[PDB]
Amino acid sequence: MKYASFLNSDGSVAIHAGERLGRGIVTDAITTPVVNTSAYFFNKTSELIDFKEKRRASFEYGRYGNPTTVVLEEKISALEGAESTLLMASGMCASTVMLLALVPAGGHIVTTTDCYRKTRIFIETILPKMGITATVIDPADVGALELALNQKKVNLFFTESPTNPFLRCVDIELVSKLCHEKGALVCIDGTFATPLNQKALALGADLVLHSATKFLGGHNDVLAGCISGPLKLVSEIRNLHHILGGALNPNAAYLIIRGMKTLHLRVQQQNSTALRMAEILEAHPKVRHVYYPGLQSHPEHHIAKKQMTGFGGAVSFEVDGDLLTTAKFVDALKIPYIAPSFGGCESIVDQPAIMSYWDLSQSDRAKYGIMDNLVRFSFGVEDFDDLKADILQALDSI
Amino acid sequence: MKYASFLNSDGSVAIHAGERLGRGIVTDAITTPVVNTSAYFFNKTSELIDFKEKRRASFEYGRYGNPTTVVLEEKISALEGAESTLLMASGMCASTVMLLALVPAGGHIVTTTDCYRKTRIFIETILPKMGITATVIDPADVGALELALNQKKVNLFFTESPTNPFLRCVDIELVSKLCHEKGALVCIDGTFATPLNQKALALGADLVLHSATKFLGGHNDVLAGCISGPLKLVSEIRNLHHILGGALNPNAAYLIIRGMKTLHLRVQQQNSTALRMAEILEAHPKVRHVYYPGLQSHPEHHIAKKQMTGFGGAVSFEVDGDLLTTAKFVDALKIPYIAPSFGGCESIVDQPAIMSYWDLSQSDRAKYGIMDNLVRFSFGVEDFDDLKADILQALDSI
Amino acid sequence: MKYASFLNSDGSVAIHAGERLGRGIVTDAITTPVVNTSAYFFNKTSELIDFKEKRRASFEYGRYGNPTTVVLEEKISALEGAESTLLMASGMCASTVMLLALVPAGGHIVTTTDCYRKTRIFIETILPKMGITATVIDPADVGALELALNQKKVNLFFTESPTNPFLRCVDIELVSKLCHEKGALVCIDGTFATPLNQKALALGADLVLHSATKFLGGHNDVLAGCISGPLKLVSEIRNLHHILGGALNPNAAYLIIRGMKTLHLRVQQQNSTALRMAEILEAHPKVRHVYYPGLQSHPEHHIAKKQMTGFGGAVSFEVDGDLLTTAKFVDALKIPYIAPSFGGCESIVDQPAIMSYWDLSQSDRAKYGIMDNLVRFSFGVEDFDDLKADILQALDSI
Amino acid sequence: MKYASFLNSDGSVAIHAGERLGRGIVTDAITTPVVNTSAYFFNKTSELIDFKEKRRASFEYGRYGNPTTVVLEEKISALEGAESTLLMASGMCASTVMLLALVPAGGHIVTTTDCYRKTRIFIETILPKMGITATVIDPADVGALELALNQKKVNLFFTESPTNPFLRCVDIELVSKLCHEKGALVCIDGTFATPLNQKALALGADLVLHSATKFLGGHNDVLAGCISGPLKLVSEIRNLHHILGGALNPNAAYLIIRGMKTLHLRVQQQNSTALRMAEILEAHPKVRHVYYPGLQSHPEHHIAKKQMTGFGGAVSFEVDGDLLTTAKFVDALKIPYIAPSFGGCESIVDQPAIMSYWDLSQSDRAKYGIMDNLVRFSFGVEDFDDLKADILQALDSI
Ligand SMILES: *Cc1c(COP(=O)(O)O)cnc(C)c1O
Ligand SMILES: *Cc1c(COP(=O)(O)O)cnc(C)c1O
Ligand SMILES: *Cc1c(COP(=O)(O)O)cnc(C)c1O
Ligand SMILES: *Cc1c(COP(=O)(O)O)cnc(C)c1O
Repeated sequence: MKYASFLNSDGSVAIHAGERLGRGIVTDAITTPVVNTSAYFFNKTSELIDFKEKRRASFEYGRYGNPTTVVLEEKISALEGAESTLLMASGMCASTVMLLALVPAGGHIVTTTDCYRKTRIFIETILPKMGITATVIDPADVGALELALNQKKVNLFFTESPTNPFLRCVDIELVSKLCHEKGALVCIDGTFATPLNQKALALGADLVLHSATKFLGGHNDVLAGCISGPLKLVSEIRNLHHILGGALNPNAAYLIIRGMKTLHLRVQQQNSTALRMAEILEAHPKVRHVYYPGLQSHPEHHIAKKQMTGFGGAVSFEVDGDLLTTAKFVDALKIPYIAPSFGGCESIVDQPAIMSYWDLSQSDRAKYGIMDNLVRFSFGVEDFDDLKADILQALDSI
Repeated sequence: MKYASFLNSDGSVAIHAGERLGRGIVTDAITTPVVNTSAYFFNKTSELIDFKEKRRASFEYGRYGNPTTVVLEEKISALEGAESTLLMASGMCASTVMLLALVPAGGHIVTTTDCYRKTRIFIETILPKMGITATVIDPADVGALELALNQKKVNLFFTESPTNPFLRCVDIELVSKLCHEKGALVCIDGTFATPLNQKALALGADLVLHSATKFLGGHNDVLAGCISGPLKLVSEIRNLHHILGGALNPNAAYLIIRGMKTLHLRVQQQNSTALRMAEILEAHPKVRHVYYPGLQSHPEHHIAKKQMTGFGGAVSFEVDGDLLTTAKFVDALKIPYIAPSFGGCESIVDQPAIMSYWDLSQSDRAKYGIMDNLVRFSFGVEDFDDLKADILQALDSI
Repeated sequence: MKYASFLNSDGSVAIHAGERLGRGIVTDAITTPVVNTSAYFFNKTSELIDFKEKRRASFEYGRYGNPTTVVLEEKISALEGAESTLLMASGMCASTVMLLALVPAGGHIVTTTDCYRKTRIFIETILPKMGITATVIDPADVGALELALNQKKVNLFFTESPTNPFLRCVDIELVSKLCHEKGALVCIDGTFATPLNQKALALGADLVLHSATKFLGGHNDVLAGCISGPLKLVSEIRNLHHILGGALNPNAAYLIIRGMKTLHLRVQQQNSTALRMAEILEAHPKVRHVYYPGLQSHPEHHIAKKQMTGFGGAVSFEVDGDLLTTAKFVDALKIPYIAPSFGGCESIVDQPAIMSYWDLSQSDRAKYGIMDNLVRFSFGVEDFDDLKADILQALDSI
Repeated sequence: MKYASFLNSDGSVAIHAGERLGRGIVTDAITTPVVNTSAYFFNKTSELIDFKEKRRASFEYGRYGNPTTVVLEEKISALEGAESTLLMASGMCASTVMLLALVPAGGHIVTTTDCYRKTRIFIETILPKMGITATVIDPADVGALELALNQKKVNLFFTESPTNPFLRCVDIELVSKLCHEKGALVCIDGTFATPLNQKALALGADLVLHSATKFLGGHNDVLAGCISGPLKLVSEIRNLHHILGGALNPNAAYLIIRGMKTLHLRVQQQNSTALRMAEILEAHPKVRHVYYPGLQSHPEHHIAKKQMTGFGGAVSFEVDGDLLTTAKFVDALKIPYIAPSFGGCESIVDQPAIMSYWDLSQSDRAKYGIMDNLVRFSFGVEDFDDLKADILQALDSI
């Protein structure tokens, strides 16, 4: 292992990890300096060779590293207790480069039916070009996973947990055991969880990736990807990264480094407001169903308590109406923004049906759980009383 | 007033005030855009005249305003419930331009003996050049204040509350009543308080100013000044501001706007860690004395209790030793940085005697409460446990 | 197409294109605002649907667009006279996404032996998984391009011009004609040229791509990729871009927008110095050979003369000596930095043999023109004399 | 002394001064890092004392210095060949703090009738409060300067050169001689000149100040002040600066440092385009008069030519018409923005009468040379022919 022996809490680590004990870019400043350079120089050809023969250290070129960015790399690696972390231009950049680098051509992949749409698309339209075939199972169906592990020769099992938008959870520890038994790799996307509500690496997953665009940055003002794990693995991705070059700008790395100084304070507040609002809603006449790993209704709520310490700040529920009525509800809200993304100080609402499946036919949408009813609420950091009042006032107009 | 009728808590306000309902710089973005421009253009001379005849609105020149900065102006004005707010390059810039604009040549000023040093210096070396004579009383001595208000024709009473470094408090409501009776103006520097722990304006003060470099920004990465109050008054300062031009850079205004999205979460935490640690220290056999409005041993813990809701994140205490021993203690700490300033996520420690009065003789230092013993601790946002352990471990080396 | 009818010079265009006539993000500011947002909101579900049915415009999510970035997109599109431009995280990101989006699986690609190493690697190790196969010819050998354009069906001919590090040039017009005859696509990497020294699009190329990390940004403080061309084509890449998500940060987009305000002034000076010094060196005894399209000795000086108004700021030459001696020369220089990259105000020197092929055996290096002799000089914007003096003084130590 | 012995041109200096040989903030990066911190920490009380006893170096607090800012301080000091330079929040901030720090209470000041308005106001409404009396002479009237230098005791002679908006010049060398004879101090505002077109320090002036908001930054996206001169003098201002705290933000310091990498390339084009267009304008039947030091009709063209290598990028001329007609002209232009400020890549036009004296009566305006006729043109860096075409086309509508 860990950063500091005098830092035993994730909050204290999220703050000082990668900085308090030293930075690499020496300063007597309190904060990390933003280094805007596209290249690094050498004093003499002699030293350039040293570095080339691994006798000296240097990023050499901007596509291969940056001082103000490694800090953020070491900081996250600490939280996840990972051996090494790789930062990218975005979440989709992290998932994509990782799949291309770890799954061989032709090899098999296994994921749930709740896989992030964009990623599903990439897995079903691009990856096949290399013979890579897959198996889409149910988040819960471990039997399915078990079997696929035997007929086909699975290369990697990829899944998020919680899941979007129904927040389905996966038993990281159990799933990790099965896969490794048959040699498969396990990668968990803890975007909704956060490295504070769960330690996918600790539970057995080989790699844990995030979309820092959400909770990590937490201020809805920057995109970024995340992938932590063992050097041996993460460095294989880092290589293909140096070729595809989806590098992260130092200014972005800083906005995140800064945003993580209050990761704990933020996540804590979201967790409450979330849980608390869940119950209120689930017990509302105008709310048909409510999805939240905290509720007892949740199918894997037993897994949520056994592997998570918090249940997140995202809550999905179905209003008692139709596309139009549900819409009237979200239009009635006054604090959240009707927009995509989640995890930031500002609250956000959206109808997954209209916001991300409008391109499909009502039958094709429902073909995968998405209903005109479904509403996805990302609870901000505003006052619980202010929020709740707003949600209720809105449900009344329905 | 109130920004929004659906926003009743300071936390929700600190977040959406000046943005949620509209910005002036129209966007469909969630955040405020950083506008890096030194000048604003007009479409045709016709429109330039309109503006000149107050028929159109424009900042015209950068020294007179900026889109990404008014947001922060309107945001703070909301929290303080002020009619208008003016942002500057720094805290000292705010105090200084205000004194120069509101106190006439020859006029009289009244402040406590605990007045911020730099400001005391400005009041005792610069202001006299303009005939401005001053009276220095004790923060508590309300009698002296009442006499000055009677002998001389006081122009303005300026004081911070809490005070530095002993955190002395002033009865804003009482003091405000006396002054206004004799026509004096009252300006309170709520830097240590924060617009969350108290409402200087509500209690009667005419103007409340802050040093956003501390708690408002909260990330130890930007300097800024603050002055909120009624238009009639704050606009008089704004004018002199356009001539002295200590403008605030848009990039600074944004780093603060961002920093204020978690003001409540941060202050709240800082309020605990402080009060609690204040109690442990008070009961420690190695700590000679402890200053904190939250404690009962505080001279004005009774005034602080009635006019404030929280007690700040700063705690001053005297170790049981001398310059050298006290130093050994701070050198023993492992989490805080030995440095100036306070109010940010990172904890900071300093010995006011060495850090700000080393230029004076031991006799001149003690001539105003500063002892080689005194330690000033700005509690970060790290875990209370990690913090408590560190402070104790250090006190043991003594 | 032309941006403005009142702007007839590339210099005036590089400056006002995408801004002077309007921005989309309305302001009375002179410059483009940096919009730091990860998502864009909608006023009511109604408007969200409009947008979804192409009745309204919005970027929706940050991975799909940004106000402060389109400006830079429209600005470059103007310079190249392109129908549309796409900006990415880096040069390698631009090349890579384009290849993956335009060349089908099993398809065929054709490029020169002077192809950018990293890109060659991607073409020889990654692309093959998709069944894609390539044909590597000589920059000059047009007969080969002709044969290859026949024996096997070519999907796209990709080449840079000038080339690195020998600056070989390709007859864009001729080459474009042959390919299109056999239905192949033509993509030219004008990195070294700049949209000012040549118009690959005008000469017939379908797509022209750049690495804005070099000349476009011109200050060695930001990475970025570029791809301009017809909507029909560039939009196909833009799509795969929204999945692979190697988005460009708004802060980067601005640093480049800003850097292009002096693109013309910079390229001009770099152009003169390059040429003149090119000449001086060629006559210098200690200098063996000199590569520069400007010189009369350049194999394709006629094509350079024919399709370029400028010859760039990069000059490659071989010192009279060996790895060690050549090194002693570059170590003797005092103004340039020994480092990778080029195109910025600061001059830079490097020995391609040590800096990018050290991983290969002397025999494998020479196996492709790279010699321990070869030096690559990127002329800055410093004064011509200061530079000449320095280069001569250094050549004397040899 | 000078910066580097291998850098003999102002262009090479503007680029590498304060960086090429070292920065203080150690890096292997090519550019200067932006250090966003409000405080600097110490390793142990021991070292804090060292620093306090001038045995160690540190900025201590942000109001007292910053790493990314000193670079810009050392860079400008090099250009002006000054002993030390102080950077502020704006030009007005630099002028103001300097006057308050150098002119004693009751002291006497001497300046021209063409003094920057804002500054004149400060000198005529604030300074008198401390009894600082002033003498306003004609830029040319040296006899008056000799008399005032002999009647009342002059403390400092302050003037800009060229002047605004008529660009009047002052013989720095002669004026410097007279003042120093009578002990007066000489401060020259070279804003319009630039440290490239003249060396006020070399000509004898004690202090030379600039408004980096104009030419130095050159991109119309940042405000900043400047004051260079001998340590003994500049440090006296730096002190009062630490109290009034109108500090410069590191992000601003960087935008300027970056903007100065092409100071020479930009000033060159502005120098030409200006001069040339001045002639063409004076030869036009619709232009009543033209002010430019480079013209032969300029009252001090003989002094300009003698102490200047360029004449600036600003040109003021009077159209043959009235407020309304002149307006119709500027409204007809298509490239420049109708706005305040000057010195940047984008061209700007304005009518000093409407833009800065509209508050006065026609009689009061004319009371000081400002006519409804007067137009002030700040030539950008756009192409000369695009600029000339536009100006002519507009003059035709008149
Ligand atoms: C948002 C999200 C992503 C995409 O991350 P970007 O930063 O937008 O690329 C991937 N996975 C999950 C589960 C997400 O919620
Ligand atoms: C820090 C502080 C100031 C000074 O503010 P700056 O931002 O440093 O100028 C003024 N008053 C108090 C009470 C402070 O704590
Ligand atoms: C530098 C360069 C690239 C790579 O661009 P990045 O911005 O480093 O990814 C590609 N092609 C050429 C010809 C280059 O010179
Ligand atoms: C613009 C200008 C100033 C004012 O500088 P700011 O940066 O606007 O405060 C002072 N003097 C002259 C001569 C100017 O041209």
